[PDB]
Amino acid sequence: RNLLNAYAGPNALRDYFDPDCQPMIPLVEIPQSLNPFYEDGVRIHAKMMSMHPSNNVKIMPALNMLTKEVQPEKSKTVIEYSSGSTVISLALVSRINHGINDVRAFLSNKTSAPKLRLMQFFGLDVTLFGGPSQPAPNDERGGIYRARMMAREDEAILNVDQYENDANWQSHVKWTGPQIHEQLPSIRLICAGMGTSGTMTGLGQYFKTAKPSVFRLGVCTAAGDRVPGPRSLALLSPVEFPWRDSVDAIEEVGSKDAFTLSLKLCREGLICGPSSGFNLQGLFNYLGRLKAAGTLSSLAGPYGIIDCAFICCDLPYPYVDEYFDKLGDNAFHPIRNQNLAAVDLYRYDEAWELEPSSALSHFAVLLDLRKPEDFIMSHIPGSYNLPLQSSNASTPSPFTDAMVLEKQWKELEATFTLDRINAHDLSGKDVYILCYNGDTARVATSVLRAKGISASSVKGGIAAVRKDLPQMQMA
Amino acid sequence: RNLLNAYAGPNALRDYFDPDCQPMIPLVEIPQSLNPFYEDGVRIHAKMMSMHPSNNVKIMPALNMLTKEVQPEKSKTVIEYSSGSTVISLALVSRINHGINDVRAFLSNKTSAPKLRLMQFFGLDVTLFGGPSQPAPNDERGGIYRARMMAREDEAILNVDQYENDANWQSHVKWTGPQIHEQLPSIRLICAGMGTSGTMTGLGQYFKTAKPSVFRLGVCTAAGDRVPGPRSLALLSPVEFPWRDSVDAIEEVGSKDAFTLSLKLCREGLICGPSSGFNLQGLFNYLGRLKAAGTLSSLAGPYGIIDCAFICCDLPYPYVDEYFDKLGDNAFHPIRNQNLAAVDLYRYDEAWELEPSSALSHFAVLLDLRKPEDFIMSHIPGSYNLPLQSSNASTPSPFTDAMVLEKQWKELEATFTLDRINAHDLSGKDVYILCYNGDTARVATSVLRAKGISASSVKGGIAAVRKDLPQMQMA
Amino acid sequence: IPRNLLNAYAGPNALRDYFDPDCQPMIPLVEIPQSLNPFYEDGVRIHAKMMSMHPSNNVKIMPALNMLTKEVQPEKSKTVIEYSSGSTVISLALVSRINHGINDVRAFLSNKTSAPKLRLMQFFGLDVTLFGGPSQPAPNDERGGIYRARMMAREDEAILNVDQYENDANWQSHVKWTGPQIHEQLPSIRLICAGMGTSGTMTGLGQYFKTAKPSVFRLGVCTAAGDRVPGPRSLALLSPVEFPWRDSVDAIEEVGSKDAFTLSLKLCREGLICGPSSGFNLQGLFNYLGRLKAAGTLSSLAGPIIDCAFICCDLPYPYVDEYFDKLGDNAFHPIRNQNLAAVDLYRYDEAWELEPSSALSHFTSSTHGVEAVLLDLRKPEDFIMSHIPGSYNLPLQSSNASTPSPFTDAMVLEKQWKELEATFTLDRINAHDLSGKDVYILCYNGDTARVATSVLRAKGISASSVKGGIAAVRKDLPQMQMAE
Amino acid sequence: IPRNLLNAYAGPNALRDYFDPDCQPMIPLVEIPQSLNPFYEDGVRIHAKMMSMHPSNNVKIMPALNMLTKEVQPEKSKTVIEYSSGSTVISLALVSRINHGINDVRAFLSNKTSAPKLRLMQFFGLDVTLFGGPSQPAPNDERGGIYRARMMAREDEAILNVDQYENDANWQSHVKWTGPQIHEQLPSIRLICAGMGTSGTMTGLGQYFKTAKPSVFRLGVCTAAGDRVPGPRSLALLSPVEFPWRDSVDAIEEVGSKDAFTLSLKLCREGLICGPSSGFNLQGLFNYLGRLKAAGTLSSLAGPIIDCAFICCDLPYPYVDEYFDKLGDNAFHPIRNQNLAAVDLYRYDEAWELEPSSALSHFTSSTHGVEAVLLDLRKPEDFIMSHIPGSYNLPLQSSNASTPSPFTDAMVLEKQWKELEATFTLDRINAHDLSGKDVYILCYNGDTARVATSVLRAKGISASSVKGGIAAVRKDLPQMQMAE
Repeated sequence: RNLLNAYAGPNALRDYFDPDCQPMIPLVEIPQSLNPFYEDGVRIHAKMMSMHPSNNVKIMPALNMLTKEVQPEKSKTVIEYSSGSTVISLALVSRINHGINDVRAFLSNKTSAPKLRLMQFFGLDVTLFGGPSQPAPNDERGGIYRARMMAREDEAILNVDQYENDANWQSHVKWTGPQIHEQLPSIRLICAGMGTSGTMTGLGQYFKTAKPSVFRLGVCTAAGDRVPGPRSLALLSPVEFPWRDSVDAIEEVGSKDAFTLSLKLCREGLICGPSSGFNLQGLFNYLGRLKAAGTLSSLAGPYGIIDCAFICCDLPYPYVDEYFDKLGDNAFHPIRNQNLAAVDLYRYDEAWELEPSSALSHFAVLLDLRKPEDFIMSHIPGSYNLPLQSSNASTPSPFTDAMVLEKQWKELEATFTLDRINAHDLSGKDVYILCYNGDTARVATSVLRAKGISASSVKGGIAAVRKDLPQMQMA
Repeated sequence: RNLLNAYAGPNALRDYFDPDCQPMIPLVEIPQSLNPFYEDGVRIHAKMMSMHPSNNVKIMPALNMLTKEVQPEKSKTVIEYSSGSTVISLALVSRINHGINDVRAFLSNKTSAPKLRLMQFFGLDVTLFGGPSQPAPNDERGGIYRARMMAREDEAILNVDQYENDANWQSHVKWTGPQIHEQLPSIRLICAGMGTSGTMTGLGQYFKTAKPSVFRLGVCTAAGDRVPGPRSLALLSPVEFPWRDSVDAIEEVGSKDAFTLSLKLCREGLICGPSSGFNLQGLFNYLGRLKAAGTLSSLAGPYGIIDCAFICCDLPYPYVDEYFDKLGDNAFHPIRNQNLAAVDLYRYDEAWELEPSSALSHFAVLLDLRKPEDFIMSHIPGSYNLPLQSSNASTPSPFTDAMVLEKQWKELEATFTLDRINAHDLSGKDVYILCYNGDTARVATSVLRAKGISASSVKGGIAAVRKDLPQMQMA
Repeated sequence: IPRNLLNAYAGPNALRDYFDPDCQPMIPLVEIPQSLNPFYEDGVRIHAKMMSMHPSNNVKIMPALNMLTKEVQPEKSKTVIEYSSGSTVISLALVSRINHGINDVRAFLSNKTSAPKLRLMQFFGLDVTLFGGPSQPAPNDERGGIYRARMMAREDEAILNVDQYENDANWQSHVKWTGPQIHEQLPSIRLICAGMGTSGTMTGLGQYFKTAKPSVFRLGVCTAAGDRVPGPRSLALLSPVEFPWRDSVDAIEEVGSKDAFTLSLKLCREGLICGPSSGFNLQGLFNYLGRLKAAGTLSSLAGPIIDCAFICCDLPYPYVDEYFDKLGDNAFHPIRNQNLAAVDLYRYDEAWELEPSSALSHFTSSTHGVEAVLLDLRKPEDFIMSHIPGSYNLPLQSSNASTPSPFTDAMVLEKQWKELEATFTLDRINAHDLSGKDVYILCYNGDTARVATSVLRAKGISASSVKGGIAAVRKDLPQMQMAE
Repeated sequence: IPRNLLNAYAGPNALRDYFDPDCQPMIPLVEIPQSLNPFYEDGVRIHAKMMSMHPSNNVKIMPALNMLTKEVQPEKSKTVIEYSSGSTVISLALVSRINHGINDVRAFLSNKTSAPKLRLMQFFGLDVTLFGGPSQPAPNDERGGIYRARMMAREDEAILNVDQYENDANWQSHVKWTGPQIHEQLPSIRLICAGMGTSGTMTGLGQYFKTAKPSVFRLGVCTAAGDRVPGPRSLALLSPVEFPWRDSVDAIEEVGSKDAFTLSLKLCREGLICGPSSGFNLQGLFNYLGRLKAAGTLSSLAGPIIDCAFICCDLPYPYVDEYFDKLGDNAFHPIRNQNLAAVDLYRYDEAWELEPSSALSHFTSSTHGVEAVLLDLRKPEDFIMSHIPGSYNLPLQSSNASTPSPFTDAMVLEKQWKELEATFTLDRINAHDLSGKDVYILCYNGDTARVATSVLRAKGISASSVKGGIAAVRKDLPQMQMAE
């Protein structure tokens, strides 16, 4: 393995993605505050497959299937139906290891728009498919069957078919398994959610021979629910992988618990996606079933601790919006001064704000935003008055009160229409804004600059020019 | 260092985030196809700070500043103004290392909504601030000044102040520097974009003493432009860090090139955010300036190769929408069958589709969606006819043609109104749908189930019942 | 002097004589009933001069006739231009063609004139030009339309502007016709009342009665300062005019618009069809009589009874919408079946309703697939039990076996017509290929089937209903008969 | 026999005698001009019976009078109910109160009756009930309103339904009045023409003239199958009625609606103000005369000239909007300044325009901060050069020193009024604290300042303008004088 984690040469990217060459995928024990069975002697370790450079667990099937199925100088296009993770990993490995840039992605039409934009981001050619979002591999109307049929014709087209290619689950027998066993020699239970079942079958078949005492717990999505990644128990019946020989028990977990635990994991420091909390909740449901039955101590080793390892599949960033939909507004701190998110949209440049000596030197027109009676009493000679209802002498600063910033910016935007700008002939000349303290003036310069007017504000407003330049006659 | 990358015990998360305990942050040489100076003997290596478990470069200042500034049993709240990355890293370290769950985030009101939702995701208390999105630390109206002033009162409130705390740039002297030098002993040039300038100052001050021959290149945002992370040269004038002694040259890069190079890096396998392409473009601009001047060979070592290292700061996932706004629709493959993204929104369950023997056994009402003249000629006795304009005998399958799926699902949704459902008394009984081939029927069962009707389809439609059940009289 | 005793006008000058106030019968004068005269017990009799009963329907025909007769130059005048509120220039257009053969009549109006009233000018063939600024400008306001109209007739020798606001022939027409008619129609007159807009009507009545029977009281009426009613004007806007109206009135009353429309509404329902300025004139008379009665000097107007005459200026038909805006829901009976006003919008033909034997014969004569279809709107289970072979079942939740006729219950017709419109979308019409075929509608009720024909016919579908529901064709259905 | 020679009606029965066709002058008969008679050269004279000139304004007053006189039972009849298209039940309400003191008149109408016509029934005090189904149902259609109205009078002893569709007193009223009047008004009559809705008018004219002068041709007019005009009906819907209309007509013409409105529009502009069914009747006469003239048998109608009389049924005022929908842009003069119809919506008072010395004295008398403000609408640089001390500068791009008066250019008024409305938002009104103060407007032009006063006054701001622009106050500004 690369001890320095430094990769150079013409094959740096190849070795960087190589599971045997890179450091082993991190295995981190979760904190005690998140483990409700800690006092019972249960230790839960998270295999952060999201910490692979590809950021998803699908890089192991993708690496193994492409190495096995691709034909040199005979494969020019890769097609695959996926829920997102596999086709991203295929897109990267096809270019890094096989020099193939034509990767076509088949996804359900009901997949979220952020998930869809992420597919285009990685250079994928996406085709949407109606009907079931998770079609059976033998459904002739689903993308899995269509991708496999498009690969039989045009021999350059390759469909590795993650749903029924043995190289899928064999990748976890080759890498994911032999890492957890060495990282956790005292492992008593391995847990993984089943999408294609490749992860769980690989882990289950490996631990079937290596340390047969390890309990193998699979997690499926509850009937009628949906979690990105795994599938329901009904959708796992037709699959031909030996998952029935790779599991010792099955748990069913819903989507609300999955997103809840995923959120709890990310704030602890283990940044992982919804299916990771899905897998952890499945482990919680089984551990509580033995504790309720009093048989939890049967999984313990010579020392009373029970070492459990569960898979964390990907990062939660593409799913962040789904958390707010599935979970309530609780467990999310509301945004303070939320109204500002749509009422101060334009940029501010510190070069627009000038000292009174610098502004009056150029004098080009000068605009005064104070009240008309305050303007009559005293103002800079030669300046135009343009009052505002939201701004008087006693008005608090815009940047100290969220509402008056909402009022002043709106009134400034509504005041500087195309007719009023030409009414003062502001177009094509340097405009200087004057205020009481300069804060309203700086908000005004952010409105005018976005409209093409070369506006500038005087820091301190009329209060600064009187003290900095006492000799200038107000009149 | 943890050779196995396995972390157990009560301090597993602490050691997992520890830069000295974890494996060194990966340093990967970029492919030749992305290096336009490869033939000139230039080798560019990417320091993937995004590969830290916190996924951003700000974990080094956050770790170092919190260790230095926090007071045990005296600090209960952490407040900080940031562009996003720092306050995420502060939120995690405050809980992992200091048991502080009250972290308040000050951000500009003009930061994108996905970036804002990510702040709430990590458990942050966000306050929006108007005015400049990147305020000067001495701007009394900006969040940097306000956070520092709120920390002087209520001594439990802590503001580490990344913009003027020396522990910021010192963190990269302690970790980021001593890793790149060991990972790349032949390094000739180090490159980093300057936001708080902590990364570049740390790298510049370290290489100032360790291997003084290394050229130190800083990158700033072009005037008037904006890149998430770095700042402009104008905003770096007032900062008190010794960045002017840590750089040997300055480059200015715009936002379009930043997002373009970041996109090119992600598809190569180096998944990093916009500021990473921003830093790489700065290196390209300086290398091309020496090649145009013919002085590029002055940076070469004994062997003709020039080893350059540049920082990759974070992941591009929170910025994915900004790529489509900044970059054109080119370099993005358009979504095929895009119309399906809003015209087949409801789920399909394989249990709803039944064989003809299973459906006619229950018979509860039976619905036939064929044309009325096709229904008159032959239909299942006892069934109601409900024709559709978008479906006749010659109509292609919905799942084979995107437009007819758009037509049939719409007509089905428009047909099964509340009045028509009660007109056929479909409420409270098992409804079975009949079609020509069963495809339109399965689209109909996805419309009715979402409306509360326990609908089911017959696979093969009327064509299957006649062959599977020949003895049933049609009439 | 002699008037048409047959009210029959023939020859080439039939139109000229028909509009002549000397040829035609006198403008009718009618005593209002006691139910509208609150002072009838006090001995006052109030008579209405129905100027609206002239062939032109407005009081403005008298000055239009007199001004044009005076100002027009035959063989030389070819264009008439006048600024008015609406009634004057209509009367000018009629007279310009009838008496002078002039068709180029241009109307200068305010830009704030209501859209219904603007179309009425176009209806009578007027050339309307809108003028910004005050709708009722002073005659010397050089911005207003009164001044420019007077200058365009000065600038050109062929353009004529009679100027109703400054021409003496305006009020002189009432000294010639309206006054003498009322005097002869009511010799015992003791008070004459009229509103003042141009003041022409009141100045004429006041100047004539000043010498002819000087004992008659002359009572003008002006609109209150805040109000405005069509026709007259307020006292403020009566200051610039040069007509001797102050010498024509003995007192002036101010009346609001609500009282004007209210009383004008009460006059039409009595049989005296007249517009808002008519109730405006009568209200001024009521106010002066009431103030005089409360003070006890009501006997001062009498001779030995008090006969009062007031002017009714035009018809209310152009103003109908204004009555509902200015008056309340009271004195207006609400619509009994208001909901039906937007739920049966389409027509019926009676020929669409066919006898059962006739309809079923047409459906069977034509081919069932290509030429004609039959729609059965009953429940699906009833349709399965018995139906006409070859018909399509389109059930409606609105109709049942016990549902009464939709034309006997307003809500049933509303619900049935709504569902019929909601079910017969163009997608469903094409789904059954109803386009271009003869459609026959069978239902439980049969009256519901007629509603279906109206809905289907309005879209282009040649639909027909079977008279009587499923009951009329029970003799033709053996399956239905055997289930009894 | 004797008619009111003074057209003056007094006493307690003034309304009764005013509506009496025997007391009042005969309904006028007027020969249409040659410009409207295409066969005038052939020796035909066409006369219009202006039934619209009755005090009720519609032909339906004759059957309403006769039916109620026959059917009403004094001291016993207290409610009148009738299904009609609109004109009949209005005439019933007037007669029910005038002749019988009955105010409970309920009108059964179709739900498809236009909203303007529905308000006209409420205007005359009718109780309107809408009926779904066919708007013109057969009298024996038990769903329609004709049948239920006839049964409600059968069910109750106090409810009366005269039933214009089946009562002989309908057509008998024209044997009594309309026929004899036309016969005496036109003794040489050789053809009588009228449309058929209830067929009462034509049956009456046809039955009377059948015995009185049997040589007169009787020509009915029906609406074409596809068209419909208010009043008459098509031949198809004339089948169920029991009136002897076939024995009353010698020929029947069919006329479309477009020709009806077109000819009716040509009759009003000639001075014969009449509605669409009147041009409908005249078009049927033109068609029969033209067909007869082309065949060469036009001389067959003559005696030794051909005198033809046709019925004019009502006034066009309720139908004005329909004319623009059915007719084209031709024969309608367009509005000259159409753009101004929505860009100067508010009024002016003339008192708002003050002389320069008067306005500046008011502004200086009151306190400048609390009581009054002055707005200067000139350019900012001109305001800086010279202005009234204490005034606020609100420049307008629309106005300049050389810009003409907005009331002399329609686009200038449009732009200036738009910007004035666009600049004087309630934010700007509060920003200058204009609320509750006397506002004085100074501008380059002064006429532009009046537009500002109209805009400001309509919102609640007590604004006034200085007569004359900056030129009228140049003598009061020393700085301006010294810059010359």
